[PDB]
Amino acid sequence: MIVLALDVYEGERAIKIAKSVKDYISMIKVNWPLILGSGVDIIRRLKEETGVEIIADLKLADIPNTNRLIARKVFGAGADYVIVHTFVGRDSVMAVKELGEIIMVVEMSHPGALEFINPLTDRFIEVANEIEPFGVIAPGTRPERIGYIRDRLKEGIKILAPGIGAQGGKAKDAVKAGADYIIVGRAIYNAPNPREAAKAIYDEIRGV
Amino acid sequence: MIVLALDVYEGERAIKIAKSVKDYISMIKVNWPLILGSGVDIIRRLKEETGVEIIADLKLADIPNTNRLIARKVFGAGADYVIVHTFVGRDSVMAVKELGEIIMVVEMSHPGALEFINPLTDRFIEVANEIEPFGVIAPGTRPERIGYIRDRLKEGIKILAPGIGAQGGKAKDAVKAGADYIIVGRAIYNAPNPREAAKAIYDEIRGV
Ligand SMILES: O=c1ccn([C@@H]2O[C@H](COP(=O)(O)O)[C@@H](O)[C@H]2O)c(=O)[nH]1
Ligand SMILES: O=c1ccn([C@@H]2O[C@H](COP(=O)(O)O)[C@@H](O)[C@H]2O)c(=O)[nH]1
Repeated sequence: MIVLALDVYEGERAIKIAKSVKDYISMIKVNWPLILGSGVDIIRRLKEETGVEIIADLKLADIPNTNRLIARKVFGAGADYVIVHTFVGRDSVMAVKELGEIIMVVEMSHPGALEFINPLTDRFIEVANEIEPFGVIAPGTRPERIGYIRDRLKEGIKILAPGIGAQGGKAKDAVKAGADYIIVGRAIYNAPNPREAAKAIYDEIRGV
Repeated sequence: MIVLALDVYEGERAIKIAKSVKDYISMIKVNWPLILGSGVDIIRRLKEETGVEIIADLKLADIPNTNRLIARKVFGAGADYVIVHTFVGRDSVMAVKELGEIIMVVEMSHPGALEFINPLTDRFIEVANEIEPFGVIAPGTRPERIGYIRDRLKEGIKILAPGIGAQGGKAKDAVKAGADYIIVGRAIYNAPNPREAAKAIYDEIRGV
């Protein structure tokens, strides 16, 4: 269930960390920091070095034409999934979905998410239900909201929850609430021993 | 003042276009397509080749920590301004502003913008007024909305309007409505003669 969020700038550093924790993860999530620091080709290299699927957390939020230009390049680089915002509207979301599997942001994990996003959660779930993306982003920092979303989201849609570890969210609470994937970044990549850190979360989720 | 939206993947091609239309533009806007295609260093290259200010249209929309990590690399690469979304919250906006000048999205130009963004325009204007970014994004496709925003937006904040040309917006109307800058991409870079296309729009806005 663990999704490693590799938010370091250095590509070889990312590959080293990924290889050391590969045994305990399900997927790797890359964001702009690593792409900016190593080039988009880092996606293909991570997949070849680890054998796991790659999620490109781009938080796409532009007009349809630009979302298309971006997504085609990133899916072309090997991304298995692309995360897109829902607030920019249906047309921008579809421009990306036409190119590959997507994950729609429903509710974010940080404090600022309560200002405009959280108040529209119901509406976003409605859009996700009609579009039917591979999954949606729910707040690992607010497990009660993960349940809220799960209860209203079509069964076939998965829930991925970031905000575990550094942001304060507990892996066990998120899984119990209905998260299918547990996104973990700093708690693993900033740990003195990333493998030991990943194993601890892996054990927590197994309930041992 | 024309801002060139250089949304092509190829760096040498982008530099050629920029140099050919320099006489008629005031700034160059780089988005993810060019950054992905040529690397973030393309920003430094464009500035060295044209001597014009560069806007990094990243539409940042992540949590505070990640927004900082991204802005660090982009401002570090020479970006004079970074575009960030307001929807994600004030904390995410300030994480970027603490590192350099920003432009906040208030209302977008595509059809999808009417679903969630447009209904919250009043609130977004309020946030922009409190943060005081260099400028905000207003819809070149909806001139009447540009004037609406300008009247309620703090005097010192500039308005940049994309959606001119390809999307149907008219440059004269946007400027007349209160846009300080009009962003133009395809109408220029998709043109057989980029310089001629830029000059035509330049003459269109002369004498507002
Ligand atoms: O609502 C969201 C959406 C995305 N992310 C991303 O998930 C990862 C969380 O990393 P960390 O807080 O475990 O270090 C980062 O890439 C962050 O940008 C969040 O944290 N919260
Ligand atoms: O509300 C917005 C915000 C940003 N952009 C950006 O402005 C440029 C418009 O290019 P074009 O329609 O002139 O080709 C592109 O980079 C697009 O991503 C918009 O078009 N509308």
